[PDB]
Amino acid sequence: AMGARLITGGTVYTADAQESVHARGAVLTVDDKVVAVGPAVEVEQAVQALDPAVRAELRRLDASRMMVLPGFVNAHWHEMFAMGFTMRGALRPPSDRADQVAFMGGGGDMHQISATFDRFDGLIEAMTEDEARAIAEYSMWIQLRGGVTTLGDMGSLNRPLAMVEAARRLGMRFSASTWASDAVLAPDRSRFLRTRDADTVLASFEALLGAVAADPTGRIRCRPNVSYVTNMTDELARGMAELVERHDLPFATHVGALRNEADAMRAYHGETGVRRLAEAGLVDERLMAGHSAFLDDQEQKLMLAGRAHISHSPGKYGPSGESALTETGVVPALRRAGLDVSLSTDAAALPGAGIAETMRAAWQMYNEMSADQTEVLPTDALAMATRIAAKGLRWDDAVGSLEPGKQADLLLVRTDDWRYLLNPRPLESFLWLAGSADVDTVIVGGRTLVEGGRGVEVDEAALRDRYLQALRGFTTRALRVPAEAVDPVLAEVAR
Amino acid sequence: TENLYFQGAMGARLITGGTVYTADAQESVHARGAVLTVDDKVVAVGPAVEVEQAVQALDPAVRAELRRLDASRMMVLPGFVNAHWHEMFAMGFTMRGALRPPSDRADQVAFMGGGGDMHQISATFDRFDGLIEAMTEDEARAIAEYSMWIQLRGGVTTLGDMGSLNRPLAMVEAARRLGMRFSASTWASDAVLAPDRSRFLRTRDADTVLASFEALLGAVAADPTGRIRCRPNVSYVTNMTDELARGMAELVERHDLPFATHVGALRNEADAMRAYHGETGVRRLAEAGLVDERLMAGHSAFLDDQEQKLMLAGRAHISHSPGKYGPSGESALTETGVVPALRRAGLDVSLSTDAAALPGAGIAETMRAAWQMYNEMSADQTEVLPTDALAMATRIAAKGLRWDDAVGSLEPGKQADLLLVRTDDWRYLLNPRPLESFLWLAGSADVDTVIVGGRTLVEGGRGVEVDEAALRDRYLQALRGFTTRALRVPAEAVDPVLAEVAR
Ligand SMILES: Nc1c(O)cccc1C(=O)O
Ligand SMILES: Nc1c(O)cccc1C(=O)O
Ligand SMILES: [Mg+2]
Ligand SMILES: [Zn+2]
Ligand SMILES: [Zn+2]
Repeated sequence: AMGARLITGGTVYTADAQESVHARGAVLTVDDKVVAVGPAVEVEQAVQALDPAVRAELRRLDASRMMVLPGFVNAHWHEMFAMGFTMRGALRPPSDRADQVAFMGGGGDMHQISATFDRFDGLIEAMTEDEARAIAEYSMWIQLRGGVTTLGDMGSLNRPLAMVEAARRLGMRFSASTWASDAVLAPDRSRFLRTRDADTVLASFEALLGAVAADPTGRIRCRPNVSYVTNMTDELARGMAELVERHDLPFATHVGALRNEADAMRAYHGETGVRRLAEAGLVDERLMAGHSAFLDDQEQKLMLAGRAHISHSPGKYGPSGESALTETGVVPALRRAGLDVSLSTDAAALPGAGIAETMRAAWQMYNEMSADQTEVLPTDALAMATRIAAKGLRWDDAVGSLEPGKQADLLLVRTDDWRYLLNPRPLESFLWLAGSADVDTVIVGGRTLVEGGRGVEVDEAALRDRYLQALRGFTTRALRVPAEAVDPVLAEVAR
Repeated sequence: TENLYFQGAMGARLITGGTVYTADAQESVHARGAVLTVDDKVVAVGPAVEVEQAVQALDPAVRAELRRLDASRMMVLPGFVNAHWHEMFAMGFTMRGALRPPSDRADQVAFMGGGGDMHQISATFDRFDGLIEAMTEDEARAIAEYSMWIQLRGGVTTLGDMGSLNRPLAMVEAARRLGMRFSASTWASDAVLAPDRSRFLRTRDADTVLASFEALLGAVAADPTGRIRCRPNVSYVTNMTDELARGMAELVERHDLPFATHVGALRNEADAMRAYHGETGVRRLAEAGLVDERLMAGHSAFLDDQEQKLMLAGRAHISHSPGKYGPSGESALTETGVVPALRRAGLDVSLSTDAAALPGAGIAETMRAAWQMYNEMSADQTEVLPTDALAMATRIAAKGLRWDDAVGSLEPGKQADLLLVRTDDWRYLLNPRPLESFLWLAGSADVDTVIVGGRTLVEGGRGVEVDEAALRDRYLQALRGFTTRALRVPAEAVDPVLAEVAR
């Protein structure tokens, strides 16, 4: 048991229903849960109400030189670190001058994207259980280090049980998934090609659900996803709808992500993504739609009528050549209309924008588009990365805000340097001039996992070295990159 | 004399083993590169082994005193050239500042937001001369030195004033004391747009404003450091008479100077310009002879096709500040898309921070913003490459400032103005492009070392000669006096905020 902890004296951002901020606020936790949060004097009354033996062992943390946030909920993420040598990765020349528009850039290479997604099952099968565990634990550590206390898999190039084991070892919360692709859009065909049977794909998810059902930690859940609506048969869509109704689960997919998606969907499936999801019964409160910007008026109305959720990743669109913010403006418009919209990192094969970077991006970019410095307030960017993300993941019963009865998941950020001087809004200074590396302390269920920007039980150097060994094996064996190209890069690593 | 500020010659320095970004004309990047400097200048830059050959060619006495810096765990950048900045820290209590409630929930669209409150902006700018006069020499010195220190700390080695609420000679003295380079200016507003009037109100004589700039130019003509230049500006085309515009054109031709102003900054600007001046900003500048190669235009996004053609024909320069538009409620990137379009058409476009009264986005944050935002708008990850974002904050900015003779790139004969950033942590692991990792996950505070003219001013993220706590405390004392006396904020509101400061 973690017993009682009092974190007192800092600026506390709650992300509660009123987006409450407490200057010189305090948080009292007992075991895994928040018990009191508000002005220091009010929380001191809760301290006096503790069991005497619990009060005797109270851990008092003077956070007067810090800001307190809820733990970040990154509900749209992919484990892709196994592709570090090949995907925008380690073998590129140092000069960027010859870079080309490719993959998700220029409206999207829909054939290449579809084929790449349909290859995941084969590559996951080729990865060893040991490689999967080493790569997952390092990849998920990097999320935790940047303040992500609850992480959502929306389809990973890794083994689901390896990622569950990594989350268990790290102490973070994880919504696990399985890879789901049962169709490919091929250049030499006028219609989708079925690549595997929907019932087998659904059985893979049911096997994961069976494996994590008996989790006693409260830190492991699961959520089925479809990779991308291009790679989704009507049978897979209807099967997902039946599965999430039967098990009372959330559902996630990627839809309306790219300019070129709608034409490819009409050519290969006869209908666009949101309308295909709607026909299957998937456009409802359970849906987290990744990106979801290339929607016509009817699809926007389906999302609003269904009270579906959009996860937006404005920190990473430009470097991918994606245009899911400004080309249509649909996601900010649906948010203004009162659709739930959260912020997520998406992912790549090397470290990219974290939640802190994504919060800055939304604050800058949504506000500039509308000439309105109030459209996304800093506290809105925080809500979008905590409470609203937890609601989309159906984990807001336990996480996403600092309120009595919720899990004691919180971050401390130091505010005593030049960036924060004279600002009564330390979260604003954090969005101007700080990021993932400025997360100092990470607490999950009352347990400190990160302190002073260092792992408490995590050995960062040990996780890194096991990840690099695993990456070497997978890259040379499964991706067939010559050892002659890999080993000199690993020899360069600053240990 | 220079000796008042710093003493001694820097001799030879070899910075070797890191990834070196030159921002030279070829945007050259050297993995395991090196930079050899002698006194104030770069002598050689390239692969470590090639630069070692240049070390062997040094004068023996110079080689005997060579300082070798192991940059193997670092990235080397040119010093940032922030050519569009304002000293505004005197307004820390009033401008999106220290007296706001901690909750942001009641914030309103105001000032620059919602297309721009053109009357309020114009009136605010025209009040600067009175507030600068009200500021004491001691207040000006303390506020300038801390404000400009924060720029230097974030890797700005060359800073351009485009109109400050501070005393010009106080900012020049601050730059001399800090060891950085500075393009000084003077405040220039001779018109205001008032609600109850059919044309602009002339608020002072153009010759007064011109004389103020000529006095600064006279004061810094005698500068022996090579670190101080000056450039006249007009605050904003709203606050500019035809007489001031023509006087500025005559002055920059006679003295062979660059010129800067703000134009096409806001949706509501064009209608206000037509209502009060009979013509929009770029066309008024063009009529005065100011749309030419000397011009650095701040923001410059709300331009019609004819105004875009005037800028291209004149080969003018735009300084863009995409890191800070959203928090001001500005729309100078996406509403028109003009600045990325002019860049694609071959106009010189640089990146700058603009400024506010408290720390905001620095150059590192602005480079990330351009990389994300220009590329997302075009669905093109190659429109602004990371090395383009660096060029826009170094060499191209120096060209717009007319300082590219000496700064903005690591090339033989240019000034030894360099940054080091540590690249040994998780953010950079396996990336052969550390600048890309820096744009993803780092910023101003990750600048480790700052060298100007071969002299280390910042090392391990700390001032070498700067007393950080002392600069801060002098700034806070100066801010207290100015805020209570000149801005008439009650001491009862100011003192509790100063009592809260964490020392
Ligand atoms: N980023 C994506 C995109 O542009 C299209 C389809 C899927 C994704 C993704 O986030 O996996
Ligand atoms: N940011 C500005 C604006 O929006 C209008 C006019 C001037 C400025 C400025 O940068 O000073
Ligand atoms: Mg509008
Ligand atoms: Zn995704
Ligand atoms: Zn400006």
